[PDB]
Amino acid sequence: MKTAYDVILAPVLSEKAYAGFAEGKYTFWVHPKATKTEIKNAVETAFKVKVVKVNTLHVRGKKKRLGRYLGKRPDRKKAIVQVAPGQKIEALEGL
Amino acid sequence: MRVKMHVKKGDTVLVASGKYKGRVGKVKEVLPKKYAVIVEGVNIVKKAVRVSPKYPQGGFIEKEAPLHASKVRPICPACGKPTRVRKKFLENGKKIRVCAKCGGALD
Amino acid sequence: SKVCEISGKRPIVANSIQRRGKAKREGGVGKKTTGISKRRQYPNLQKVRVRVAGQEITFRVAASHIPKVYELVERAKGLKLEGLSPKEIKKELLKLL
Amino acid sequence: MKLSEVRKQLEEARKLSPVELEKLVREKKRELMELRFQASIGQLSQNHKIRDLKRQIARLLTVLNEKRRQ
RNA sequence: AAUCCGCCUCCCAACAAGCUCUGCGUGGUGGGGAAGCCCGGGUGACAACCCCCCGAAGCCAGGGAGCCAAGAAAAGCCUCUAAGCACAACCUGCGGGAACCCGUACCGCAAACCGACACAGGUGGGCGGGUGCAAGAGCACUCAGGCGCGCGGGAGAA
RNA sequence: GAAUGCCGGCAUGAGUAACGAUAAAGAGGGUGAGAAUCCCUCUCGCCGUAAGCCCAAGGGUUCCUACGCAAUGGUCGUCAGCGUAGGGUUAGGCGGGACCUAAGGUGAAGCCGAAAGGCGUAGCCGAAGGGCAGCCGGUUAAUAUUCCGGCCCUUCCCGCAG
RNA sequence: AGCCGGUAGCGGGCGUGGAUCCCUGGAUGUCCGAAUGGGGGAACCCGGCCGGCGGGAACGCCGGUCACCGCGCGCGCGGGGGGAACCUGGGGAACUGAAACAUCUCAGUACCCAGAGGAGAGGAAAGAGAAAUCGACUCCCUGAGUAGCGGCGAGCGAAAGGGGACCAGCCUAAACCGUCCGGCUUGUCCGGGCGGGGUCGUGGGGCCCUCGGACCGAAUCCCCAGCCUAGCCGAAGCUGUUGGGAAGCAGCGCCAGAGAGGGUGAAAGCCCCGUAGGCGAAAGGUGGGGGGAUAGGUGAGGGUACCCGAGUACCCCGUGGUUCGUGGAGCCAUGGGGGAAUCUGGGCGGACCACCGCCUAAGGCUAAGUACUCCGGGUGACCGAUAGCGCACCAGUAC
Ligand SMILES: [Mg+2]
Ligand SMILES: [Mg+2]
Ligand SMILES: [Mg+2]
Ligand SMILES: [Mg+2]
Ligand SMILES: [Mg+2]
Ligand SMILES: [Mg+2]
Ligand SMILES: [Mg+2]
Ligand SMILES: [Mg+2]
Ligand SMILES: [Mg+2]
Ligand SMILES: [Mg+2]
Ligand SMILES: [Mg+2]
Ligand SMILES: [Mg+2]
Ligand SMILES: [Mg+2]
Ligand SMILES: [Mg+2]
Ligand SMILES: [Mg+2]
Ligand SMILES: [Mg+2]
Ligand SMILES: [Mg+2]
Ligand SMILES: [Mg+2]
Ligand SMILES: [Mg+2]
Ligand SMILES: [Mg+2]
Ligand SMILES: [Mg+2]
Ligand SMILES: [Mg+2]
Ligand SMILES: [Mg+2]
Ligand SMILES: [Mg+2]
Ligand SMILES: [Mg+2]
Ligand SMILES: [Mg+2]
Ligand SMILES: [Mg+2]
Ligand SMILES: [Mg+2]
Ligand SMILES: [Mg+2]
Ligand SMILES: [Mg+2]
Ligand SMILES: [Mg+2]
Ligand SMILES: [Mg+2]
Ligand SMILES: [Mg+2]
Ligand SMILES: [Mg+2]
Ligand SMILES: [Mg+2]
Ligand SMILES: [Mg+2]
Ligand SMILES: [Mg+2]
Ligand SMILES: [Mg+2]
Ligand SMILES: [Mg+2]
Ligand SMILES: [Mg+2]
Ligand SMILES: [Mg+2]
Ligand SMILES: [Mg+2]
Ligand SMILES: [Mg+2]
Ligand SMILES: [Mg+2]
Ligand SMILES: [Mg+2]
Ligand SMILES: [Mg+2]
Ligand SMILES: [Mg+2]
Ligand SMILES: [Mg+2]
Ligand SMILES: [Mg+2]
Ligand SMILES: [Mg+2]
Ligand SMILES: [Mg+2]
Ligand SMILES: [Mg+2]
Ligand SMILES: [Mg+2]
Ligand SMILES: [Mg+2]
Ligand SMILES: [Mg+2]
Ligand SMILES: [Mg+2]
Ligand SMILES: [Mg+2]
Ligand SMILES: [Mg+2]
Ligand SMILES: [Mg+2]
Ligand SMILES: [Mg+2]
Ligand SMILES: [Mg+2]
Ligand SMILES: [Mg+2]
Ligand SMILES: [Mg+2]
Ligand SMILES: [Mg+2]
Ligand SMILES: [Mg+2]
Ligand SMILES: [Mg+2]
Ligand SMILES: [Mg+2]
Ligand SMILES: [Mg+2]
Ligand SMILES: [Mg+2]
Ligand SMILES: [Mg+2]
Ligand SMILES: [Mg+2]
Ligand SMILES: [Mg+2]
Ligand SMILES: [Mg+2]
Ligand SMILES: [Mg+2]
Ligand SMILES: [Mg+2]
Ligand SMILES: [Mg+2]
Ligand SMILES: [Mg+2]
Ligand SMILES: [Mg+2]
Ligand SMILES: [Mg+2]
Ligand SMILES: [Mg+2]
Ligand SMILES: [Mg+2]
Ligand SMILES: [Mg+2]
Ligand SMILES: [Mg+2]
Ligand SMILES: [Mg+2]
Ligand SMILES: [Mg+2]
Ligand SMILES: [Mg+2]
Ligand SMILES: [Mg+2]
Ligand SMILES: [Mg+2]
Ligand SMILES: [Mg+2]
Ligand SMILES: [Mg+2]
Ligand SMILES: [Mg+2]
Ligand SMILES: [Mg+2]
Ligand SMILES: [Mg+2]
Ligand SMILES: [Mg+2]
Ligand SMILES: [Mg+2]
Ligand SMILES: [Mg+2]
Ligand SMILES: [Mg+2]
Ligand SMILES: [Mg+2]
Ligand SMILES: [Mg+2]
Ligand SMILES: [Mg+2]
Ligand SMILES: [Mg+2]
Ligand SMILES: [Mg+2]
Ligand SMILES: [Mg+2]
Ligand SMILES: [Mg+2]
Ligand SMILES: [Mg+2]
Ligand SMILES: [Mg+2]
Ligand SMILES: [Mg+2]
Ligand SMILES: [Mg+2]
Ligand SMILES: [Mg+2]
Ligand SMILES: [Mg+2]
Ligand SMILES: [Mg+2]
Ligand SMILES: [Mg+2]
Ligand SMILES: [Mg+2]
Ligand SMILES: [Mg+2]
Ligand SMILES: [Mg+2]
Ligand SMILES: [Mg+2]
Ligand SMILES: [Mg+2]
Ligand SMILES: [Mg+2]
Ligand SMILES: [Mg+2]
Ligand SMILES: [Mg+2]
Ligand SMILES: [Mg+2]
Ligand SMILES: [Mg+2]
Ligand SMILES: [Mg+2]
Ligand SMILES: [Mg+2]
Ligand SMILES: [Mg+2]
Ligand SMILES: [Mg+2]
Ligand SMILES: [Mg+2]
Ligand SMILES: [Mg+2]
Ligand SMILES: [Mg+2]
Ligand SMILES: [Mg+2]
Ligand SMILES: [Mg+2]
Ligand SMILES: [Mg+2]
Ligand SMILES: [Mg+2]
Ligand SMILES: [Mg+2]
Ligand SMILES: [Mg+2]
Ligand SMILES: [Mg+2]
Ligand SMILES: [Mg+2]
Ligand SMILES: [Mg+2]
Ligand SMILES: [Mg+2]
Ligand SMILES: [Mg+2]
Ligand SMILES: [Mg+2]
Ligand SMILES: [Mg+2]
Ligand SMILES: [Mg+2]
Ligand SMILES: [Mg+2]
Ligand SMILES: [Mg+2]
Ligand SMILES: [Mg+2]
Ligand SMILES: [Mg+2]
Ligand SMILES: [Mg+2]
Ligand SMILES: [Mg+2]
Ligand SMILES: [Mg+2]
Ligand SMILES: [Mg+2]
Ligand SMILES: [Mg+2]
Ligand SMILES: [Mg+2]
Ligand SMILES: [Mg+2]
Ligand SMILES: [Mg+2]
Ligand SMILES: [Mg+2]
Ligand SMILES: [Mg+2]
Ligand SMILES: [Mg+2]
Ligand SMILES: [Mg+2]
Ligand SMILES: [Mg+2]
Ligand SMILES: [Mg+2]
Ligand SMILES: [Mg+2]
Ligand SMILES: [Mg+2]
Ligand SMILES: [Mg+2]
Ligand SMILES: [Mg+2]
Ligand SMILES: [Mg+2]
Ligand SMILES: [Mg+2]
Ligand SMILES: [Mg+2]
Ligand SMILES: [Mg+2]
Ligand SMILES: [Mg+2]
Ligand SMILES: [Mg+2]
Ligand SMILES: [Mg+2]
Ligand SMILES: [Mg+2]
Ligand SMILES: [Mg+2]
Ligand SMILES: [Mg+2]
Ligand SMILES: [Mg+2]
Ligand SMILES: [Mg+2]
Ligand SMILES: [Mg+2]
Ligand SMILES: [Mg+2]
Ligand SMILES: [Mg+2]
Ligand SMILES: [Mg+2]
Ligand SMILES: [Mg+2]
Ligand SMILES: [Mg+2]
Ligand SMILES: [Mg+2]
Ligand SMILES: [Mg+2]
Ligand SMILES: [Mg+2]
Ligand SMILES: [Mg+2]
Ligand SMILES: [Mg+2]
Ligand SMILES: [Mg+2]
Ligand SMILES: [Mg+2]
Ligand SMILES: [Mg+2]
Ligand SMILES: [Mg+2]
Ligand SMILES: [Mg+2]
Ligand SMILES: [Mg+2]
Ligand SMILES: [Mg+2]
Ligand SMILES: [Mg+2]
Ligand SMILES: [Mg+2]
Ligand SMILES: [Zn+2]
Repeated sequence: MKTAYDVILAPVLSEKAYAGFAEGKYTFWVHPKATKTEIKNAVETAFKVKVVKVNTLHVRGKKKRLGRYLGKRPDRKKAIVQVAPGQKIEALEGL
Repeated sequence: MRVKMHVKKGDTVLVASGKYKGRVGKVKEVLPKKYAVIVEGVNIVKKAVRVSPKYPQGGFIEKEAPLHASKVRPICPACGKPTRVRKKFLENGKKIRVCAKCGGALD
Repeated sequence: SKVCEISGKRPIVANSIQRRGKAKREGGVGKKTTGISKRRQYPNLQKVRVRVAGQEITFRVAASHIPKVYELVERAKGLKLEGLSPKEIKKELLKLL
Repeated sequence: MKLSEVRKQLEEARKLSPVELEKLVREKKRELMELRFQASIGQLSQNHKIRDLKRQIARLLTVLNEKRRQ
C-alpha cells in the first residue's frame, strides 16, 4: 500500500542541498513517478510541516563500467520542498 | 538438489589419503560447493599477509587447507574405528547415520 | 467481382489455353498449345433490392441464386422483423439459409 | 529476523483486523524510512534491519490480503 | 431559433470626435556602475549617470499605395439565440484558496553534430561594434571576445 | 605447396612517406621522477558578417571538482572532450503537453478487394502556422526569465458585492 | 546442516523450535506489448463515471470500471495475440532440365496468406472394378518404375489386388405428430422456433391394419490403478612400499541381482558419487488402462405410394484434379447458360448404345494407427575450441 514513506526515499547529501536548510528548502530524493502535489502531501505527513512550494527535477543515472561490462545507475528524481515561514525539518537540520 | 555430504561439522574424521594420511581430527567446517572439509590441524599451509592493521608485523600465517571430502572418514564414537556410513530409520522415524562396522549412531 | 451472399460462390482461377492446329478427329496432325496463362472466372454477381418489414434490404448475389433471395423473403413472413435495422433484417434473412 | 519471531509475527498479525494491519504496515513503512535515512548518513551498522523490516511489511501485507481475500 | 449577421429604407455622424487596443516616453520603486591601483575578489564611488547628432531591415501594424500570378484552416475571443434554467447561470469588481506532467547540465559552423579519424568537406535561425575606402553584411586595420590550428630543432642542394 | 583459396600469425618496402591548412612564435617564473608541449607573467602574431555571442537540430554526461597517465591524443604530457570517484540540470509566466487546426495520416457511416488488404464526407491525430500569462538584477565550482530580490501578470475553485 | 545467487570483501544477520535449497499450490506482480477508456514517436501522455486520501472545491494520488467485432436474451458467453518444426486450406514463381526454346520440366516446390492443434487432414461408399469379388479412413511394405502419360522429347508416373499398423462408428434433413409464436389473403392457411418421429442399399423410413413386448451400451460424466512434476535406501580393504600424492607395486582379505560410468594428488569392484535391486506424494497435472453411471440403441407380415438433402443432378460452354498434355476422355470438382425427378428415383463400371452388375449425390461429426521436435531424457566405430550450433566464454552480443 502507498504511504508517504514510499514517496520520500532518502535525503540529498551534498553541499548544495545543505545550503538550502537556512531558508527552509529541504531536498529529498523521491520516487521518480511522484508528483509535486503528492510530495507536498508526503512531506507534510512525514515531517509534520506545511509545504508551500515544491521544485522537482529528474536526475539521469550515470553510465558506469566494471571491466568488460557497461551499465547504468538508476534514474532518480529529486525534490526541493519549501516549508512555511519559521517551520523546520529537524531530521534534516541534522546534518 | 543438495550436495551429498557423508561427513559434517564437527564429527571426528580420519584423514585417509594424501600427505596427512592417518591423522585424526575434528571437522572445523564443511564447504559443500567445493565438496571439501576443513579438518583441524590437517593440511596446514603458510600464507603471506601484507603489513596491515589486521596483521601489523606482516609476514606469514598458518591456514588450514580444505580437503576433498572423499579423503575423510568418520570415526565411530561407539567402537572407535573409521567407518563408512549407513542410514538407519528410527521409530520417529527420523533417519540417522550409523557406523557400518558396529551399529552405533554417529549423530 | 466477389462473393455471393447466398451461395458463397467466389472468384476461381482458371487457365486460358491457346491452341493452334487441326484436331485429330478431323484428320489433322493434332492440336498444339501455344500458351497457358492464369485468369479468373467471376460469379455473375448482381444487386437485388427488396422491401422486407418496411425496410430496403439489398443482396449481392450470383444470378443463379437470384430466386433464392425471394424465397428468403417468403420464409421471412414468420418472423418478428418490424423495427429492426436493415443490417439486422439481413442477418435474420441470411440465418434462414 | 529469528524464525520463532516470524511465526510469532504471523500469529499476532493473523489475529489483527484489516484496519489494524493497515495502521501497523504504515508504521513499519515509516520505520523503514527512518532506517533508510540512517543508512545514507553512515549511521546504521545493523543493516540487516532493512532487509527484515521490508519482509515484515511484506508478511503483513500478505496477511492483510489473506483477510480481504474472501 | 435569433434582438445577432445579411439585405432594403429613413434619421444623425463622417480625411473629426468617441470608444477601444498596442508601441514608445515618463513614471513610485529596484538595480548596475569604468579605467587604473591593490590580492574571480577589493578599491575607484555618496561614482557620474546629462546635452547634441546619426538612425534601422525592428516597433506602432491588422498602416499606406500600386500590381497580377489574386495570396491556409481551426480554436481562443465577441455576438446571437435553442433545449434548458431563471433561489440557476453568466458578466464586472474585490477577497481567499488552487495551479499537474516532460525538457533545462554541456558541445552546438564544431575535437562533443553528418563525414570509419580530435578529418582544410557538409550543417537552419538571431546578434554581429569602430574608422576609412561613394555605398555595403565588400575590403584593410581593429573592439569585446576568441585563437597561433597536439611534433619539434636545424640546414639554406637538386 | 600452389585454387589473385580461407583464418591467424609474422615479415618486406623502412627507420623510409607522413605526423592533416605557411595565423608564428620568444622568454622568465611555477609544478613534477620526467616538461618545446601543463599553470602563471610579459612580449609577438591570427580571426573579428568571426575563427566572437545567442537559439534550433543532432549528440548524450562530453559539464564542475578531486585523485590519476596503461591505453586513447598523429610528438610529449605533469594536461585533456581519456581512467576512477563525488557533485551538478530547480519554472503557473521559457519550450512542449492537459488548446487549435495545415498537408498528410488515421478513420463511425459507407464502398471495394481470393486472403493479406485498398479506399472513405464526419470525427480524431498531426506544427517550426494560430492561440496563450515575466521583465531587470543578484547568487553557484557547476542551474537560473527556473533559486533569490524587486516590481508585474494568467487560469481554475470558492465566496462577497454590483 | 548449513546458509544470506555468480561473489570474495566491508558491515551486519539466520539455522535441529529444522534455515539455505528442491517440488506443488497460492499471494504480490510498475510500465509496454493482442493491448482493449482515449491519444501515441512501444514502455509516455491525457480523460469519464463510482469509491478513498489531503485542509481539499480547484490540484494530485490510491482502488474499481470504461475498446471493437461475433453469438445468444443493457446483460451474459466467446473472439483478438503467440508458438521451432509438423498440418489443412486460399494464392503461387523462377533459375534450372529439355545440351537453344515456347508446350513440357523444375512444381503445386520456394514463398505470401488464412486456419487449426497437440497433431492436422481424411473417414463410415451415389467407393472400387470383374472377382459370380471386396467392404470407412489413415499410415508403412509390396504391387511398380508396372499401367499408362509424354514437343511419344527431356521426362512424368498411378490404382486395384496382396502383406502389415490401428480399428468404430454415429448425429441429422424430409414424411408424420404435438406445441409456442408471427402474418393477413382467417384456416383443413402460410411461415419461424422447440419437442417427438427418422436415418437407410438385403433399399430405408412415414402413415393405416395384424401379430409379437429384457439385453446392449458410449467418443459424455464420476471414482480408481498407473504415469509426470521433488526425492530415498543401496554390498564389500586394511597394511607395507616408492612417491608431493597410490588408486601403481607387494602381502593378506572381502562384495557382487552392484566389475555401467564419473571423481578422489597418479592407474580404486570394496574411499566418494553412483551402479544392480528396491522404495516414495499432502499438492497440481495426466489417466488411451480398471470400475461405475448416464445419453443413446433393439420386432414381423400386410396395405398405402406420403418422405428420402435443388438452382442440385443432368446437358452444353470455360477450366482444374487424376498417369491422362484434347486424346476414343470417361470419372471427381466447378466459373457461365439451361435445368429435373423421389426408388417405376438416381449416380457409376473410360466416348456411345444394349445387356449384366455396383452404389445411393446434393447436411454434419468421429478415437486409434500418421507427421513434427521449441521442450526433458537416453545412446553414439559423432566433434573436440579453424572442430562441433553463429555462440563451450555475458552472442544473436561487439561491430
Ligand atoms: Mg502494491
Ligand atoms: Mg555551494
Ligand atoms: Mg496524496
Ligand atoms: Mg521542471
Ligand atoms: Mg545498477
Ligand atoms: Mg540425503
Ligand atoms: Mg598410516
Ligand atoms: Mg523429516
Ligand atoms: Mg479462354
Ligand atoms: Mg481429335
Ligand atoms: Mg480416322
Ligand atoms: Mg498436344
Ligand atoms: Mg436487380
Ligand atoms: Mg449456374
Ligand atoms: Mg439460371
Ligand atoms: Mg431561420
Ligand atoms: Mg512604456
Ligand atoms: Mg506607461
Ligand atoms: Mg563595481
Ligand atoms: Mg578592476
Ligand atoms: Mg563604498
Ligand atoms: Mg573613499
Ligand atoms: Mg495593408
Ligand atoms: Mg479545414
Ligand atoms: Mg474542433
Ligand atoms: Mg422550454
Ligand atoms: Mg452582462
Ligand atoms: Mg485574485
Ligand atoms: Mg492530469
Ligand atoms: Mg519534470
Ligand atoms: Mg536536446
Ligand atoms: Mg538551464
Ligand atoms: Mg545552458
Ligand atoms: Mg569545443
Ligand atoms: Mg557556447
Ligand atoms: Mg563553414
Ligand atoms: Mg549559424
Ligand atoms: Mg563555437
Ligand atoms: Mg566528428
Ligand atoms: Mg570521432
Ligand atoms: Mg588537431
Ligand atoms: Mg572539421
Ligand atoms: Mg550555410
Ligand atoms: Mg562609414
Ligand atoms: Mg574601397
Ligand atoms: Mg566602397
Ligand atoms: Mg563596417
Ligand atoms: Mg571580410
Ligand atoms: Mg586580446
Ligand atoms: Mg602553428
Ligand atoms: Mg640541408
Ligand atoms: Mg600441387
Ligand atoms: Mg598476390
Ligand atoms: Mg594476395
Ligand atoms: Mg589466401
Ligand atoms: Mg595455403
Ligand atoms: Mg585469406
Ligand atoms: Mg593473410
Ligand atoms: Mg615491418
Ligand atoms: Mg634517415
Ligand atoms: Mg625508399
Ligand atoms: Mg627521403
Ligand atoms: Mg618514401
Ligand atoms: Mg596522411
Ligand atoms: Mg619528411
Ligand atoms: Mg597540425
Ligand atoms: Mg603543420
Ligand atoms: Mg599560402
Ligand atoms: Mg616555458
Ligand atoms: Mg623554466
Ligand atoms: Mg612538456
Ligand atoms: Mg615531460
Ligand atoms: Mg603548438
Ligand atoms: Mg598556460
Ligand atoms: Mg583578414
Ligand atoms: Mg567589423
Ligand atoms: Mg555520438
Ligand atoms: Mg564517460
Ligand atoms: Mg555547466
Ligand atoms: Mg566529466
Ligand atoms: Mg572538463
Ligand atoms: Mg588535476
Ligand atoms: Mg596516457
Ligand atoms: Mg604517456
Ligand atoms: Mg608513459
Ligand atoms: Mg590504473
Ligand atoms: Mg595515443
Ligand atoms: Mg602519446
Ligand atoms: Mg590524429
Ligand atoms: Mg603527476
Ligand atoms: Mg582530450
Ligand atoms: Mg573525466
Ligand atoms: Mg517563477
Ligand atoms: Mg486538468
Ligand atoms: Mg492535442
Ligand atoms: Mg483537433
Ligand atoms: Mg486507410
Ligand atoms: Mg481524409
Ligand atoms: Mg480535441
Ligand atoms: Mg504550436
Ligand atoms: Mg507558436
Ligand atoms: Mg502552454
Ligand atoms: Mg508559454
Ligand atoms: Mg513583465
Ligand atoms: Mg554554464
Ligand atoms: Mg549551478
Ligand atoms: Mg521570482
Ligand atoms: Mg449574487
Ligand atoms: Mg552478493
Ligand atoms: Mg566482517
Ligand atoms: Mg561475514
Ligand atoms: Mg517438515
Ligand atoms: Mg511458485
Ligand atoms: Mg508505482
Ligand atoms: Mg499492460
Ligand atoms: Mg490504451
Ligand atoms: Mg488504440
Ligand atoms: Mg481510470
Ligand atoms: Mg472523486
Ligand atoms: Mg497540507
Ligand atoms: Mg477531495
Ligand atoms: Mg485511478
Ligand atoms: Mg485469428
Ligand atoms: Mg491461435
Ligand atoms: Mg494448396
Ligand atoms: Mg479463404
Ligand atoms: Mg492453388
Ligand atoms: Mg506471379
Ligand atoms: Mg521456364
Ligand atoms: Mg537447378
Ligand atoms: Mg538432366
Ligand atoms: Mg535449357
Ligand atoms: Mg543446356
Ligand atoms: Mg539463350
Ligand atoms: Mg525453360
Ligand atoms: Mg532440377
Ligand atoms: Mg506440375
Ligand atoms: Mg500452398
Ligand atoms: Mg519449406
Ligand atoms: Mg494463428
Ligand atoms: Mg498422437
Ligand atoms: Mg484427430
Ligand atoms: Mg478432426
Ligand atoms: Mg451415411
Ligand atoms: Mg512385378
Ligand atoms: Mg507433376
Ligand atoms: Mg481409374
Ligand atoms: Mg490398398
Ligand atoms: Mg490392405
Ligand atoms: Mg506400431
Ligand atoms: Mg412450419
Ligand atoms: Mg405449423
Ligand atoms: Mg412448427
Ligand atoms: Mg418400403
Ligand atoms: Mg457419441
Ligand atoms: Mg547411497
Ligand atoms: Mg558404497
Ligand atoms: Mg613416503
Ligand atoms: Mg594404500
Ligand atoms: Mg593388490
Ligand atoms: Mg552391468
Ligand atoms: Mg569402471
Ligand atoms: Mg571409474
Ligand atoms: Mg589398473
Ligand atoms: Mg586407463
Ligand atoms: Mg573408481
Ligand atoms: Mg531401477
Ligand atoms: Mg534406482
Ligand atoms: Mg413394417
Ligand atoms: Mg412419393
Ligand atoms: Mg440421399
Ligand atoms: Mg439446402
Ligand atoms: Mg466440364
Ligand atoms: Mg491437367
Ligand atoms: Mg492420345
Ligand atoms: Mg480425362
Ligand atoms: Mg457450374
Ligand atoms: Mg433404378
Ligand atoms: Mg431413372
Ligand atoms: Mg455423377
Ligand atoms: Mg456423368
Ligand atoms: Mg457410363
Ligand atoms: Mg462403378
Ligand atoms: Mg459402385
Ligand atoms: Mg471433418
Ligand atoms: Mg480409441
Ligand atoms: Mg491420426
Ligand atoms: Mg517422435
Ligand atoms: Mg535433446
Ligand atoms: Mg574425446
Ligand atoms: Mg579457440
Ligand atoms: Mg566455433
Ligand atoms: Mg588448441
Ligand atoms: Mg548453445
Ligand atoms: Mg564460428
Ligand atoms: Mg566463438
Ligand atoms: Mg559479447
Ligand atoms: Zn562403530
